[PDB]
Amino acid sequence: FREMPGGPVWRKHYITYRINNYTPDMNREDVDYAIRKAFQVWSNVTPLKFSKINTGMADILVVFARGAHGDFHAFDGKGGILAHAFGPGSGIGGDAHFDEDEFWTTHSGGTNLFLTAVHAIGHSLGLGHSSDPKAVMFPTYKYVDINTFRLSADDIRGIQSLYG
Ligand SMILES: [Ca+2]
Ligand SMILES: [Ca+2]
Ligand SMILES: [Ca+2]
Ligand SMILES: [Zn+2]
Ligand SMILES: [Zn+2]
Repeated sequence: FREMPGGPVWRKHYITYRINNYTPDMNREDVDYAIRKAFQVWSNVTPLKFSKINTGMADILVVFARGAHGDFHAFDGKGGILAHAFGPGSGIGGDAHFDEDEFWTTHSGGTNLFLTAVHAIGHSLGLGHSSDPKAVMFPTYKYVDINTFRLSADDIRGIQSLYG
């Protein structure tokens, strides 16, 4: 079931992301480093196109917030809900939100922003959840070297099932 319940996906090859705010847990460089790589893992598995912006119209709006921040979701700070984003949304759709309470970093320590970023955008695109024990869509999170980190068959199968 590597895909949202239906067909919320925009079904377009034009996407973008805009980081509303930056967390003190990551570095100005690490933020763009982990992100650029995140989108480079999905834009390579689909004939789509992703772009970065700080003052434009992006699909995946990244906003690091803590607990309840006006999203009817109310995070859980340290541990728990690492992050949550949308998909079939306009202007503010696919808005990815990361729990600031968490320790986002570029190493195996804190919650690697890179990995979390990749899967974060997936939801903003309109992807669902996979049952693969190694699928990014999986609700489970785990650190992994970017050199070894790759979208599982389920992820690539789903992402392409709506874009391919
Ligand atoms: Ca959390
Ligand atoms: Ca948006
Ligand atoms: Ca923090
Ligand atoms: Zn939120
Ligand atoms: Zn997920």
